[PDB]
Amino acid sequence: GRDEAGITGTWYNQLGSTFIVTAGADGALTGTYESAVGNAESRYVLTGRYDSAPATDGSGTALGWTVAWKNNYRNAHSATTWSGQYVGGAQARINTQWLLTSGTTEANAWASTLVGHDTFTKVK
Amino acid sequence: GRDEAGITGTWYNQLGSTFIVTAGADGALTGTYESAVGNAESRYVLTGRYDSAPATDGSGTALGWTVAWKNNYRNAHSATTWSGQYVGGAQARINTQWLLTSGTTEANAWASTLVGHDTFTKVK
Amino acid sequence: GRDEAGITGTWYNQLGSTFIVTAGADGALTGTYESAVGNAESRYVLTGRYDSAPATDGSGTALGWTVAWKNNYRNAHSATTWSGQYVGGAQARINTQWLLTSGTTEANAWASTLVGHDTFTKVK
Amino acid sequence: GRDEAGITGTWYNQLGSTFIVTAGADGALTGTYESAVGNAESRYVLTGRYDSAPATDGSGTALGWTVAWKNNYRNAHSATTWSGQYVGGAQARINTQWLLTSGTTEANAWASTLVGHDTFTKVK
Ligand SMILES: O=C(CCCC[C@@H]1SC[C@@H]2NC(=O)N[C@@H]21)NCCN(Cc1ccccn1)Cc1ccccn1
Ligand SMILES: O=C(CCCC[C@@H]1SC[C@@H]2NC(=O)N[C@@H]21)NCCN(Cc1ccccn1)Cc1ccccn1
Ligand SMILES: O=C(CCCC[C@@H]1SC[C@@H]2NC(=O)N[C@@H]21)NCCN(Cc1ccccn1)Cc1ccccn1
Ligand SMILES: O=C(CCCC[C@@H]1SC[C@@H]2NC(=O)N[C@@H]21)NCCN(Cc1ccccn1)Cc1ccccn1
Ligand SMILES: [Cu+2]
Ligand SMILES: [Cu+2]
Ligand SMILES: [Cu+2]
Ligand SMILES: [Cu+2]
Ligand SMILES: [Cu+2]
Ligand SMILES: [Cu+2]
Ligand SMILES: [Cu+2]
Ligand SMILES: [Cu+2]
Ligand SMILES: [Cu+2]
Ligand SMILES: [Cu+2]
Ligand SMILES: [Cu+2]
Ligand SMILES: [Cu+2]
Repeated sequence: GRDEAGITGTWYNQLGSTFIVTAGADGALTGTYESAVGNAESRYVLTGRYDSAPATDGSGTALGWTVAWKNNYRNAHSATTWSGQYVGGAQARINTQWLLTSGTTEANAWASTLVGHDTFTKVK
Repeated sequence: GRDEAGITGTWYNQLGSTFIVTAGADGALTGTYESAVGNAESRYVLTGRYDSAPATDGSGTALGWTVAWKNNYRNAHSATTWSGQYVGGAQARINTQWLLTSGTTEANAWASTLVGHDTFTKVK
Repeated sequence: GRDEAGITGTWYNQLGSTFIVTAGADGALTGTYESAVGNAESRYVLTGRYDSAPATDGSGTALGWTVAWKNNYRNAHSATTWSGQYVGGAQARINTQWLLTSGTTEANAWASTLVGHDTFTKVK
Repeated sequence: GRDEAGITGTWYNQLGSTFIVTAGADGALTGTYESAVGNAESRYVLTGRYDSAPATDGSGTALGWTVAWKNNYRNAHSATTWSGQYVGGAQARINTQWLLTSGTTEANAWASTLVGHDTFTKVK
């Protein structure tokens, strides 16, 4: 992976959540997520994918991952996906948008999905 | 997994894309995705998560998954995440919204992400 | 407006909501919206814009509009924007995605915005 | 309008775009938008709505607006809607998410809509 070492590690977003990830040579993302907000406590499993051979023209590295909000402590009957790009450098960043879908009845499905944006950095 | 057997299998969306998934007892989703549209050919690896203990009140089962659009044939320097819910029954469905992020330069990052919605069924 | 007459009128979405709109020659959209779901009763003012000189290559006509969910009956302290395209023909459609933002405290702002998709037709 | 005076004026986002708006007592937003990026030059008409009687519990004020990207100079056959909330104070802000839909053929409609997020301030 061209950015395998740049992506692997601990990241933090603007909410104070902690994203712990390992980037595999094959494009895999594996790790844990701890949300500072919402119906969440402690760590949750995450899995995702990244472009392991990104362009060399200065572009970011596309990636995404999922958390289902069930662990041994809580189950919020919901899943978030983050879709974004890694941008390397002295101030490396992962800039994302996300979709949080909750399980709902059919009558409430129109209101099942929140959208937002998180920026992750190696400090904070 | 309460819906492990309902989710595992081959699904098709309204574009004619093919989503092949296995739901594990631990909440994992693993499989392949073949898109009928865009800069894509043949199968791509996917990974994701689902709620393996959903509510029993008639609500759907939250889930999500990621594809990075690199395989042995092509690399579109992009990743899609689908966030949604599985709804079981004689006409089972997976209803999703998705975010497709491309690696971009910083100057083009404002236009990095497409959004849309796919519905998957067991027929088509 | 090339599609002024095609857009003006009463439309209905998959939820049973009623979208009453007038397209002006200058690109304006004006009318009322009645939602069949959520914290809403009776009609709300809407305003928006459309491309009054669309491409002639078979493409749809881009448009968007806003409703703030305050009227003489209720105030849900929220606003929805629909962004989409009009597609003319015997089965005319307006295909949209939407963002529903609620006023929140700063601590809850991460969960302020719902996303979804509505399809409007001239029948239903 | 409770925030009529707070909203009316000139705002700037993180891209350097200029949002000039008047908030009416009736909930209307009217003004012009100038984008620093994309297929845009000079000012475009905008219209939208805001909650003219927001909650008094510290919550933001919900609002939204639309620009169709046609003016006397250019027509990009597209429309953006911004959905967000105004947050008053010494560092007032309008925090938004947006959907940019382009007119497309049916075959390309899956890729018609970009999503992003802009923050507007009274300085910059
Ligand atoms: O809260 C969660 C799980 C944790 C999500 C944290 C998000 S992920 C994106 C963002 N980035 C982060 O680092 N943290 C946050 N899921 C339900 C969200 N519900 C609302 C909500 C908001 C705040 C508090 C409680 N509920 C929805 C709901 C739908 C139906 C019934 C009930 N509730
Ligand atoms: O096309 C892909 C990969 C395949 C995506 C298929 C999607 S996933 C959601 C939806 N559901 C499906 O089953 N299929 C589709 N990624 C790039 C999208 N580009 C546009 C695009 C659209 C159509 C054709 C070519 N390009 C973006 C781009 C950003 C910068 C430079 C260049 N291109
Ligand atoms: O319900 C509304 C106004 C009507 C929206 C109808 C939408 S517009 C898109 C879609 N298309 C339609 O035709 N109808 C619907 N706004 C608040 C949404 N709240 C959830 C909600 C969902 C269901 C019932 C009550 N609340 C949010 C909330 C955030 C904080 C506190 C409290 N509530
Ligand atoms: O560029 C525009 C109009 C200006 C949008 C500025 C946005 S609004 C949200 C954000 N906030 C701002 O202040 N500025 C920006 N519309 C087309 C976007 N196209 C891509 C694009 C991106 C960059 C340059 C040219 N094209 C799409 C396209 C779809 C089919 C064919 C062709 N093109
Ligand atoms: Cu909740
Ligand atoms: Cu390349
Ligand atoms: Cu972003
Ligand atoms: Cu492309
Ligand atoms: Cu439960
Ligand atoms: Cu949907
Ligand atoms: Cu509500
Ligand atoms: Cu043209
Ligand atoms: Cu759509
Ligand atoms: Cu363009
Ligand atoms: Cu109130
Ligand atoms: Cu935001």
